[PDB]
Amino acid sequence: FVRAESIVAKTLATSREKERIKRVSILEDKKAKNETQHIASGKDFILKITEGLIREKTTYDGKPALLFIVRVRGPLAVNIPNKAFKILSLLRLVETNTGVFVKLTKNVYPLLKVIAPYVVIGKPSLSSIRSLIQKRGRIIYKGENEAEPHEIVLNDNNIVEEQLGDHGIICVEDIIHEIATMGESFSVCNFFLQPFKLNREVSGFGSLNRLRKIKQREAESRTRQFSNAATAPVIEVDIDSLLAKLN
Amino acid sequence: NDVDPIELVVFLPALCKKMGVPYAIVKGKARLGTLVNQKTSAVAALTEVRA
Amino acid sequence: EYSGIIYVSRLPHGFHEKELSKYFAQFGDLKEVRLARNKKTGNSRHYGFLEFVNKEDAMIAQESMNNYLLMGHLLQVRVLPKGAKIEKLYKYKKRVLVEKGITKPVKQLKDNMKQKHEERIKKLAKSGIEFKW
Amino acid sequence: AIPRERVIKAVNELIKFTSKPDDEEELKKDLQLIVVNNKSFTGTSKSFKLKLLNVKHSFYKPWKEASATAVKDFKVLLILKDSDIKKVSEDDLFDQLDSEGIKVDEIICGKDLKTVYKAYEARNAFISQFSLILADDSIVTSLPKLMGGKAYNKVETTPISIRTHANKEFSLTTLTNNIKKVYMNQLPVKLPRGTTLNVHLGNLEWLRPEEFVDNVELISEQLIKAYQIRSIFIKTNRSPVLPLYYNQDVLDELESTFNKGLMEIANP
Amino acid sequence: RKLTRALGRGEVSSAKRLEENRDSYTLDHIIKERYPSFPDAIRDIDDALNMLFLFSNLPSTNQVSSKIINDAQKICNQWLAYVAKERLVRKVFVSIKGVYYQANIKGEEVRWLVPFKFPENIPSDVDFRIMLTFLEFYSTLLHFVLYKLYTDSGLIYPPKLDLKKDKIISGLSSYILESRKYDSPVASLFSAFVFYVSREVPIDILEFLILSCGGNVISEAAMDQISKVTHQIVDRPVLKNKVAGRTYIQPQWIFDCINKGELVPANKYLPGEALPPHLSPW
RNA sequence: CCUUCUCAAACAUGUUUGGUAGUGAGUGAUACUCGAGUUAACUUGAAAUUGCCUUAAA
Repeated sequence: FVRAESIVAKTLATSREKERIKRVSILEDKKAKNETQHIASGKDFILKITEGLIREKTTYDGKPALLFIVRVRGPLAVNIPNKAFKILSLLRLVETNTGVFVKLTKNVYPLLKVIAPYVVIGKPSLSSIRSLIQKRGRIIYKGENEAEPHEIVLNDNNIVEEQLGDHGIICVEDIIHEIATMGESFSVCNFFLQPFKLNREVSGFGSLNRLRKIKQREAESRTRQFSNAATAPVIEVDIDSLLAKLN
Repeated sequence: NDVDPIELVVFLPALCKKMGVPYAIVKGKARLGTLVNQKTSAVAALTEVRA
Repeated sequence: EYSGIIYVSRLPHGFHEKELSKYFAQFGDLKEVRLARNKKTGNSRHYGFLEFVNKEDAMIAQESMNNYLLMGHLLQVRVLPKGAKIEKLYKYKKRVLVEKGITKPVKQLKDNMKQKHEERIKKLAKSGIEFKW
Repeated sequence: AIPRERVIKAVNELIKFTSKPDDEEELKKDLQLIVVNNKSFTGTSKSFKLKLLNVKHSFYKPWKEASATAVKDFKVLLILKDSDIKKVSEDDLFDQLDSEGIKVDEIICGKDLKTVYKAYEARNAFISQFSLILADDSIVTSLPKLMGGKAYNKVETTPISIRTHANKEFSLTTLTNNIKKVYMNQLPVKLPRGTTLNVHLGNLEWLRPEEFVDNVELISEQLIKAYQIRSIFIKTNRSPVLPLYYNQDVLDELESTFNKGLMEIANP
Repeated sequence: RKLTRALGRGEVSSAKRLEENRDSYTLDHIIKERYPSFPDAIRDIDDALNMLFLFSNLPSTNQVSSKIINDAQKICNQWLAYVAKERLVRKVFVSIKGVYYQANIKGEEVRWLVPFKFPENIPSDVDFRIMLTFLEFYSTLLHFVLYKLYTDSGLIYPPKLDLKKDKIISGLSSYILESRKYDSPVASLFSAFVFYVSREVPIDILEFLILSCGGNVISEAAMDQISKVTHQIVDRPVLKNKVAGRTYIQPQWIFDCINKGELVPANKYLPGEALPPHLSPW
């Protein structure tokens, strides 16, 4: 059975999400034309939240940056709109506990503004990148005797040498180098790597785990903010500590 | 509703009706106890509420 | 006596035609679902009608949701008498404004506004309001 | 712009029309300025932001000094941010606005609006009792959902934005300066999506006819440089319109980075 | 049971207080009962080291938690830092399963296995609860042994770690060891040597071996985040231009020199020539 | 049984510009601009009978 309260709550939340995405899209069209006489703000803001918590709202310099994007569960009782679903599917974030690397530029900022309530966005450090690749590194590889390809771990450097060696990538360390430095064949390496399947920090349904879930929800509510303001800064959190808990 | 001995609340609906007090019979003295931080509670009352 | 027609009122903001259909198809098959909406703005008038294939299903839905407290709204559900087919409840959209053409030439419309000003002057003179020109 | 003798005669005639010998003894003595534009004022976009027109003479001080014999007396509401509501108190406004005779009865915030006055009846009862509602320009954009659409059907209940932040921090001095400026020098006007715009100059007993003449002349002189107006009228309630302006030349004005980002984030 | 009662009643603050006002069991008395002698503990820590290095390499799952894995990695890094600083390694053998190290700790030969930094798949067929119980016991035992070893050497236990070096390369170099000649020739090898380890080379293995047989290591991988160089350790089929003042070699030279004890001549170890067999030291 | 655009630039604490699209129903006066768009102010329980992604899981 389905309750009328659940139906109406889903309807209202989905309508507000659609309103937010529509306003963001209108602002982004105005910014793309870049000559509109009437606009609230015409620049990109980054809200870095660190730890009792401190938030710095800076501008976006415009230079490319490296981001790690983690798909988290979205707002409650919200049917995901088509635009956000399209961007998440293109980013390969169809399911939660899944992470990707993104090269952020001026044309990447509006997509992050659109998909803000469904992802945690951070700046990954070198140690976190290396731990992520050496701990959870998977590829879709087609064996010569295999009728259909399957997903195996990134265990052999010979496979890397025979798939990306022509681009100049011989090993996992070279993949790590290109991902970290945002250099040549960054897209090639980032799509050779499968999306990273992280494990949940709190799992189970005993009393200890339910109390830990309560604490985790409290912490996430304190950290993450839903501005719904059509000019909201992209929020950057401590992805190092997040990946330390998730891996 | 599940008060034993029942005489402790058997007069309460009639008293509430005579005094014009809105009342409701609910299932669970244990539920009322969780309301008032007790194991059980035979009754609960809202007297003054916030704006 | 009684029909298979249900009148619902004191609806919340999010309760619309598809929501009512999805909720009451659980109670039974629905011939038609309509919602009273405003003509110029796309806003609900907080009431509507539904029609069950089975009047028994309509009566069950009424005795189920007659006084249902929902998001601060105490819903009201009535079973309509025999007949009274639901009609003239169009799903309006949000209308918009747009400037049309003006076939009157500039000279004609300026002359018309000057004649209107003269008529205002005549009205002021008739009223005993001594305004110049 | 507007002839002084013409506007003096118009104001004298309108004040003479009321004093020929319910709410009939209160609403029929309100002076209104009608401005008729060639095209739509704001355009195709509905506007809820009130335009502030700055004048020489005070407008709310006569309202306060005349509300002593009014059933609905003069009231000012101040709206501030949730993080800013704890930095100020009623003494901090009294000591800074007592010199000019400015009093703020109630200060609320968005949390107060969303919790205390969530219900429509309580919200209407709270909103309708104030005559000048001022809001921080930070929180003014959320107010169509908080104060509702019934609060925007009147000029006096439509919120006014003020600049309470100086150098990206809330400043009591800047707040008081903006409040004083709004109270003394400027007036609120509703810009419509049509062509007919209404300005409430106030009551006939609030100010002298000379003050009304000076205020309306300054309003016309500012509005001419603001927008290309077409016609100007002065009226009282239940009275016709007295024209004051006529011009001709303003009439003849009648006659993929999204896909770039998708390409950047997609490999094939 | 009482926490379940608090959560069921909806008293979340009381549940938090109940969770805070609890004390877990410890295994120190069991450690002292089972190992009356520090040499006995030293002669039994081999399986403990193997299990800890295995569990420091796994990814977090539903059964194996990030806190447990991070604690195991921390204690493994402490052990590696102590061995590197006291310069106690004697034998190294790189087999396809992993790297077998043999170090002389207090006159006792201790051999352990370290897997490579690759994502090994979990069989989902093993008794993980039994293995985690063994991991708890091994962690307590190695805490006791590491405290005794650090205090005997005259160092602070536990040593503080450097946050920036931890965020650059999370290895044994992040733990700086503070206080308050070695035995020839394995420790004396690579003295006044600076090795530029190239990107393709396993940095943890090479750096630990060199630092245990003391020398300086400059890592090409660590330079990604942003003169005195003598040797450069590379492993590539095609090498670019070489500086005339730097000796270029392959990682097997380090292993063979460590197992030989002497300085095996490097003319046989070149990037463009075949290597001699990597013989087992046992 | 969800929870609301809580702000920006530019010049010297001041000045300018931009940012706000609403519960429904009803009463009403009065003028203005080409069946359309505006204009004083009054009522009401959140009122009402029909204008063709899934470990927020069992």
